[PDB]
Amino acid sequence: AGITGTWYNQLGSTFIVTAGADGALTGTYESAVGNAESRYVLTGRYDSAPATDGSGTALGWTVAWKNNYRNAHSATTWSGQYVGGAEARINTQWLLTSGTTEANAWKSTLVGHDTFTKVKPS
Amino acid sequence: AGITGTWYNQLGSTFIVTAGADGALTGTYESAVGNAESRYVLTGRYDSAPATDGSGTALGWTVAWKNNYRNAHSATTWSGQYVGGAEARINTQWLLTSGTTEANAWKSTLVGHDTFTKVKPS
Amino acid sequence: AGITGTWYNQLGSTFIVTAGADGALTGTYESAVGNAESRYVLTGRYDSAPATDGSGTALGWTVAWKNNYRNAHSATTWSGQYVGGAEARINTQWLLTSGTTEANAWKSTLVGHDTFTKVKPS
Amino acid sequence: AGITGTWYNQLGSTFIVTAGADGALTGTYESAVGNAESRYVLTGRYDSAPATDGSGTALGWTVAWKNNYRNAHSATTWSGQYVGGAEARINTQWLLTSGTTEANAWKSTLVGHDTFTKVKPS
Repeated sequence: AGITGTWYNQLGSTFIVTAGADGALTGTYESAVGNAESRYVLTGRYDSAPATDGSGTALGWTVAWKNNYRNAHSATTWSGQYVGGAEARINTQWLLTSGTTEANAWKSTLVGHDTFTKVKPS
Repeated sequence: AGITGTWYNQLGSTFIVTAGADGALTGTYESAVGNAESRYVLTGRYDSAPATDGSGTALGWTVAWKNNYRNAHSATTWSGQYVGGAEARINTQWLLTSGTTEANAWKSTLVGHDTFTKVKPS
Repeated sequence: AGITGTWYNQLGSTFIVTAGADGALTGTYESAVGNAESRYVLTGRYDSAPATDGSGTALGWTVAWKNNYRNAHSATTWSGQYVGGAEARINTQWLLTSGTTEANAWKSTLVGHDTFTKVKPS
Repeated sequence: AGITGTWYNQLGSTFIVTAGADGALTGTYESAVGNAESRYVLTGRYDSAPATDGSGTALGWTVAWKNNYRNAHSATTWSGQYVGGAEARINTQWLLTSGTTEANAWKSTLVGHDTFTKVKPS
């Protein structure tokens, strides 16, 4: 239940997600903090029966960077865990793969990390 | 879709996926070929209008490792691209995050790569 | 050299490095509290003539986790860039590979990130 | 020592390394099939007392992509393990960080993998 809702990364990106009872993640990712042409479908999965020993809840999701307005020919996956409580966060690593020719495939995939919180960053 | 169908990685895993018209990926991932207790839901996204310059098709998907037989409290995301043709492949990089305590979060995420082909490996 | 000297990550590790004139990094990495038994040799390379247009200085280094007190049969590489100024930092992503059997090689490599600053975290 | 010597990746890059008695890696990396302009210093570390249970030998090294001829303002770290025997290999994953502005730091780091063998590929 703690996953469903709006999350903000450290750079101002926004995503809104619904965590389904059986493990589905569905929602929208906005690469800005207020822009229509910047909204993309996201889908993912999470552990719907996490451990109760204080461990985080494992999850992942994907955004393909095509919407009705733009197509970057690329897709980002986020892999991480949800941690609940007063300082709730989703801590993630991500991979962003661009469609490339075979010659350029070696440089097709960027890697980074995002920390999502329930409140916007300053 | 050249994407819709069954794919095998180089280690004995398989997945079956349907690529929807507007960019959905839906299917099942089987970590051990010939073992239905190792089948898990997969969901993801792909570029439904890739570039016309011979570039690959960017995609990503997630598997949370919970089914009726197992809960590993973990999730893997695969990020990559599909290349069509006689030697069709999905070339990926993946991130496997386990739910952990805060103290153990530094070692929560494994990284690797998978190459999927339409035919089983050796 | 803005790189030469002592750096602290976000979690209580320290390293001291000398940046040589032509691009060598040499020094010691201490994973712990100020625990001498957690000190390890580090070696790496950096760009000794970075672009002077506000770009960071690319660098990388390796620690093999063997010293006189410990052998974890593993090694971490950090890849990142140095950013100078009042809020100087070395922003990195790392890969930690453990020696494994072939059967376990798929889970041999952890991935994460470290931000190093010239002052200790709170 | 089985690490010392010449290794070839899957794409026609070459490196020559000396594994020192107490864990040093020193050598040269050539990204091409031949050419002094494409040769760069490498330095790293390896586990000089690996397990004897059939496990690989953990290692890592860095190449900063500056030599007397070229400067790409970037550096690659390889993290992996050496496996000896009739099919000796060094199995790695790598991170390539480019110096960037702060605005572009999110896309500073590429990730991939290399498999090195003692004999050239195709």
